[PDB]
Amino acid sequence: HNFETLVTFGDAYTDNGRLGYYINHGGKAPRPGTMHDETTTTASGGLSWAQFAARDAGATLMDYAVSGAVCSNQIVSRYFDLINRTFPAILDDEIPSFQADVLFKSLYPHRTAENTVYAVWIGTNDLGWGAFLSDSQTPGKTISDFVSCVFSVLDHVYKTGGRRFVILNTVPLELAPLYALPENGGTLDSQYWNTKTKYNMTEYGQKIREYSTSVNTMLENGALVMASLKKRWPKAMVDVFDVHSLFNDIYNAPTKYLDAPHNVNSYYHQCGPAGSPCTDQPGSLNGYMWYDELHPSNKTSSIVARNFLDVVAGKSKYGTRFH
Ligand SMILES: *[C@@H]1O[C@H](CO)[C@@H](O[C@@H]2O[C@H](CO)[C@@H](O[C@@H]3O[C@H](CO[C@H]4O[C@H](CO)[C@@H](O)[C@H](O[C@H]5O[C@H](CO)[C@@H](O)[C@H](O)[C@@H]5O)[C@@H]4O)[C@@H](O)[C@H](O[C@H]4O[C@H](CO)[C@@H](O)[C@H](O)[C@@H]4O)[C@@H]3O)[C@H](O)[C@H]2NC(C)=O)[C@H](O)[C@H]1NC(C)=O
Ligand SMILES: *[C@@H]1O[C@H](CO)[C@@H](O[C@@H]2O[C@H](CO)[C@@H](O)[C@H](O)[C@H]2NC(C)=O)[C@H](O)[C@H]1NC(C)=O
Ligand SMILES: *[C@@H]1O[C@H](CO)[C@@H](O)[C@H](O)[C@H]1NC(C)=O
Repeated sequence: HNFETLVTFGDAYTDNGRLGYYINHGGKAPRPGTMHDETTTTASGGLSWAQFAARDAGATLMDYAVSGAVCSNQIVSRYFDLINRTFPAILDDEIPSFQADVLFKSLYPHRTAENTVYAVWIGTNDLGWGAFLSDSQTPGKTISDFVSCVFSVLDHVYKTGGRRFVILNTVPLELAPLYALPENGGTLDSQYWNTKTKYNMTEYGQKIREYSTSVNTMLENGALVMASLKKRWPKAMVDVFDVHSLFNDIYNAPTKYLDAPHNVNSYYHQCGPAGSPCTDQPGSLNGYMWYDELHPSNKTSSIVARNFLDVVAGKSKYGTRFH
């Protein structure tokens, strides 16, 4: 592997302990020059993709992702009672933490353009219930403004000297049990959407498919325009990792990717809409695409990580490379 350090921005799909730091510190971020304590039990039920990727590459992981995060709280935000403030966002919280940290040799002893890879995986929350899916954003903002936010994340990284960028696109959120119909293994009222069954679930599910696929088109063509034509990031490399297609591939051929029982339309950890009580399914978590109705399992996460390392090597059916 041709990198020593992996720096990640995102939400619970990536978070390896940083929301936990905020909860344990009254809603304060780690002091600059410090990182949160790492956990090996994430929203996946185990390691996140970033942990699998760093461990296989022999790289240091600097994981700024925060469970619950959106790209920009100026676009859309959600209040988190346990910290008495909004869930942290990438531009508002994660990037400012990273901008201060790179000044400390104790955290970044030898960060170069060549030896550090920067990845962003964001949009599951921005496009979902309580955000764009319920038209809860800042009035007038659109999903085009979310896509611009992702490129603004890369601008901030670029200005610190970063040059090797990976955008992970949005998953097929209509196949997450939170958004799927119950006839297809979807939740009834969920801990993440406790009034789901009062809405037209068919219409909301199709809407989130429209939003996710549209964001994915805009991220791929926007990355090519900005990188290759407008030279927005001179001497940078920008990969788009089509994790939407990888998730469709797992869903369509689970005997190729999962252990028994090769389950893609249900979820391992099944909680009532209060968030408790919860029962775990029988069998291995390695037999389930989804740990809960919104979060991919640690097995799915390990598949994302192996394909991510192929994208960074520039040899993936799921990677498109722009410079
Ligand atoms: C909750 O939310 C859901 C999702 O929005 C709502 O369900 C949608 O309702 C609309 C009606 O307003 C449905 O459209 C009708 O669909 C029927 C059946 O065909 C559809 O499904 C077929 C089976 O798979 C599919 O093959 C069809 O596709 C072909 O035909 C359409 C023609 O519309 C064409 O566009 C395609 O290219 C294909 O050739 C189609 O998807 C259909 O018979 C209806 O026809 C009437 O309307 C058309 C105008 O489009 C007109 O030509 C006809 O003369 C006639 O007037 C109409 O298309 C839609 O399928 C539902 N979508 C889903 C995903 O379920 C639901 O109503 C909401 N409920 C509430 C309470 O709000
Ligand atoms: C995902 O996490 C689960 C839960 O920790 C791992 O499975 C456990 O693995 C241990 C050791 O093999 C077993 O004793 C447990 O019975 C397993 N529990 C469950 C719930 O399956 C699993 O190995 C992890 N997978 C990956 C890819 O890391
Ligand atoms: C929560 O934050 C608000 C707004 O910043 C503040 O005024 C209030 O003191 C806080 N409330 C609690 C219960 O901590």
